[PDB]
Amino acid sequence: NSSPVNPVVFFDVSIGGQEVGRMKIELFADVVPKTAENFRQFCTGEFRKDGVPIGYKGSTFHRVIKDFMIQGGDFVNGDGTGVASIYRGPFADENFKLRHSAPGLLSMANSGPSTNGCQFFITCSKCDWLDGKHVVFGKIIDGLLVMRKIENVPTGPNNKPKLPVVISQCGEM
Repeated sequence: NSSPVNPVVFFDVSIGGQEVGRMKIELFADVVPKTAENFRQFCTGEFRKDGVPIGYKGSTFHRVIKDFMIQGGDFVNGDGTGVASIYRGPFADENFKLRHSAPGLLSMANSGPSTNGCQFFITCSKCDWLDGKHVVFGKIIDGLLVMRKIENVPTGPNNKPKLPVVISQCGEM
C-alpha cells in the first residue's frame, strides 16, 4: 500500500504514417529492476552509446503475429538481429519470476540464455511455452487498444507489417 510505484513509460504508436494512440507501460522495477532500467533508459532518447543517443524513438515493430505477439525494439538493425543494452552488449536473464500469462505483457526477446539486449515483444495472448525462457518485465496499463490496433495490421512474408508500425515517440510518464 505504501510501496513506491513502478516507473511508467509511454509509446505513441503510428501505423502507416498515422498516429493511432498512446500505450502506457509499467516497468517492473520491483521484480526485475536491471531489465526494467535497461528499457526505461531506451525510452528517454537521452541514453548515449559512444556519445550518440540510442533508443526506441522511431524504431519499428518488425513482426506482428495476431493471436500471439508483436516484436520490436531493434533500434540497431531494425530487422530483429540487432543487439544493444545499457550494460553494453547482451546481458543475463535477471529472473523468470513472471509468466506470459496474459495479453499486454512486455517480455525480452533473446536468442538463447542470457542474450537480452533492446529487443522485446508484447503478448497478444498468453503464451506459457515461453515461461522460463524469456524475461517478463512490464505490461500495458493504459491504451491496450493500441496494441490491438497494431495486432490487426496487414502483414506480408514472415509477418512483417505491410505498413510501417512505428514508435513515433516514447519517454517516461
